[PDB]
Amino acid sequence: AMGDVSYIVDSLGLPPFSYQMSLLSFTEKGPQELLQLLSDVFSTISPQKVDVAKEVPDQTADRLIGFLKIIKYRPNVQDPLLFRQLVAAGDRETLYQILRWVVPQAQLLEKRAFVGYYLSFPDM
Ligand SMILES: [Ta]
Ligand SMILES: [Ta]
Ligand SMILES: [Ta]
Ligand SMILES: [Ta]
Repeated sequence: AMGDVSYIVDSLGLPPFSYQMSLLSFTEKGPQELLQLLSDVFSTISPQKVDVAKEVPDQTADRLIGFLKIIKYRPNVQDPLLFRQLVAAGDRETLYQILRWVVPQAQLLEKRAFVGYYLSFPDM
């Protein structure tokens, strides 16, 4: 829905993205553009650039589902395999749901992933 679009879009305009996406440009994205977007959101967070077109949508799904389980995403759909297949087809509602949950908190998620990564910045 629309509150979700403007939420995702406003959050992409903040760090760690700082990227200006128009409300329309976002809504004009099909399944594959959305999977790519989720893929790029994850790549921005954990310091892994992937072109989803060099994947088949099932392994793209598995790869992004893997990332989401680590960070404890509770899908609306409570059937793991229904989720798998909805992610793989790039279902719009499902993807808006993930993006709405994931994109806000990217700042917090990036910080935690960055932690202990560099020699100069131990976990201490
Ligand atoms: Ta950043
Ligand atoms: Ta980075
Ligand atoms: Ta980064
Ligand atoms: Ta820590």
